[PDB]
Amino acid sequence: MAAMMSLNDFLSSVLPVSEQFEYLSLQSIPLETHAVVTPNKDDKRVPKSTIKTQHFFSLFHQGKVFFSLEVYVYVTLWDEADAERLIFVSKADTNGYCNTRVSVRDITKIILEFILSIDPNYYLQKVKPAIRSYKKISPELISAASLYLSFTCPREILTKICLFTRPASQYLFPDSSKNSKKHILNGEELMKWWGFILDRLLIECFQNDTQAKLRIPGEDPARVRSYLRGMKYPLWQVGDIFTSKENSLAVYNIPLFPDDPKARFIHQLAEEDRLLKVSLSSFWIELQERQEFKLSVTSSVMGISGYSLATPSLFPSSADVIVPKSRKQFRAIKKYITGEEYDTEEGAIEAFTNIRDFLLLRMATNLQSLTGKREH
Ligand SMILES: CC(=O)SCCNC(=O)CCNC(=O)[C@H](O)C(C)(C)COP(=O)(O)OP(=O)(O)OC[C@H]1O[C@@H](n2cnc3c(N)ncnc32)[C@H](O)[C@@H]1OP(=O)(O)O
Repeated sequence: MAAMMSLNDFLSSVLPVSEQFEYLSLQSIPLETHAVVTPNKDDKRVPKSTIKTQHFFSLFHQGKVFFSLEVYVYVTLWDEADAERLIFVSKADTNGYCNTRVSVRDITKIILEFILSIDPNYYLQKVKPAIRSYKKISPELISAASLYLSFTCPREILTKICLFTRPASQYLFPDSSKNSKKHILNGEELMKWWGFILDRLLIECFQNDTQAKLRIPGEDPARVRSYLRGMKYPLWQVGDIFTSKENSLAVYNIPLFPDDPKARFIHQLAEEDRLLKVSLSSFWIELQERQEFKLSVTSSVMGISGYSLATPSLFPSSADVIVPKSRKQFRAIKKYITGEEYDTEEGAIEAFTNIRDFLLLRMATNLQSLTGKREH
């Protein structure tokens, strides 16, 4: 954290010179959650705790939202000296209501790099417990006469990035594909768009001994390998970061993320009682063969696993992030973006005006403004 420290610093460095933008950086209160990967009974170490935090970002220009990004950070604790973090990139989207040229690719990369700079201890200082104790008072006692957990871990811990590329008309902006200015990448372009972002993350932010993995489920590895040849990070391989013998059973290896085609298919296997039957190999085949084919669309899975070049030591300021007091408040603010109709620019205007009004009135806070620094 030497040149660029703030989320303001990071966004500004990739946004066009002298142009003005605003951002929403919204964050849930960290909470205890189920392990990312289902534990096996016959394993010698099960996580002490798994802590999950959502970062939701929205970028604005000229009083209109135009981009949003939803990311989940999981800190998995095995002991005091033994921990891992994983950044799951869940949904990125645009609505086409921006009248200036920006690189959404670079905005997306730079956001993840801000996130990579956060000390995992930031999420561990105040954590909502998975099980809360309550004493409930029966109304019978009224007459006519009347806790957060905390943890620590090392700053420099094993860092994972996971994402599933799959194009759609929209993920965060309903009916935005009705906007003729919205630019939708096809599956192949989108896989390349994310592979470019990850390649730069590896080169700018990770040590040279880092695992970098790409698979295209149900497809022969010969296609994957050819593409990887153009990467600048020297250690990309075909496959994933889940591999190895927790047994070959998919359920004890596949991570389970919100709204992810994985989890969705593990859940179908659960309903079919086949969790103790399907190997990782059959998994990737049936994922495509039985579930993902209906989308008629090129999809890929990408994983990174390794150590950051610089020790993450940022605790985001109130400028960097807004953490609502409440889960209801988090949800109401996010829904001003995600519950809007974007078939006209009026949806992009209304999202901005509702968000800024909510923040000002309920939380005495503004959207942050940015002046771009990148020349052409
Ligand atoms: C993990 C996941 O979330 S996967 C799901 C991803 N999200 C979606 O599929 C939802 C729909 N897609 C989108 O919203 C968009 O297509 C995104 C966010 C994926 C990318 O948005 P874009 O604005 O295309 O991104 P960006 O600014 O980086 O430009 C990408 C390329 O498209 C070009 N481009 C951008 N806008 C336009 C346009 N209106 N017309 C023509 N070309 C354009 C750029 O020149 C660039 O070209 P290059 O890659 O050859 O340099």
